[PDB]
Amino acid sequence: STLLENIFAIINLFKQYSKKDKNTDTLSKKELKELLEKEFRQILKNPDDPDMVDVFMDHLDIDHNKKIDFTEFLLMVFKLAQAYYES
Amino acid sequence: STLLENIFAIINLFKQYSKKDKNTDTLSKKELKELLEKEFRQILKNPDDPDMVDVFMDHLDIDHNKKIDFTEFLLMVFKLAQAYYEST
Ligand SMILES: [Ca+2]
Ligand SMILES: [Ca+2]
Ligand SMILES: [Ca+2]
Ligand SMILES: [Ca+2]
Repeated sequence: STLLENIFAIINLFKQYSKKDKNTDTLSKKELKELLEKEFRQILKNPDDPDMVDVFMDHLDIDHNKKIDFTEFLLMVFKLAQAYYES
Repeated sequence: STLLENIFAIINLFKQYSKKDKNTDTLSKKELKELLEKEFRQILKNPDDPDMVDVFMDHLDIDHNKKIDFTEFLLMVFKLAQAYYEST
């Protein structure tokens, strides 16, 4: 409804999957896959979900530490936003 | 709510304010001012002249065309998300 509510929702969404393990401020490969399978599905990755998790991990992981922090997550979120904006 | 609903909410929020004039795809100074007032509410109705729009305009208007496009707007949203991720 409000801009702030949406932002908190994005934050809580990320933490739901990131805090699944020891590394609570980042998404592991499996946690991302979990996220990619629920919150946005055939919408985005067109999931052959057992197959194309790896390519997406490498797209987002721009510092190459095998984990997806919130910033890297956000960059993807706002790319989709920027992309969907087309009417 | 899903992520995709929140993304579209942010998109439609920008649109409802950007289309109040003939420049549908950008936010004017007036349109921007109303967005900031509604979305970021200064409860203390005390104005030592509050220019939230002018200071924001300088920060957000990268190309200096005195309009805020969606990408420029998303920069604001990006910063807020990062900040409140520390608050939680
Ligand atoms: Ca994790
Ligand atoms: Ca990383
Ligand atoms: Ca406009
Ligand atoms: Ca501009």
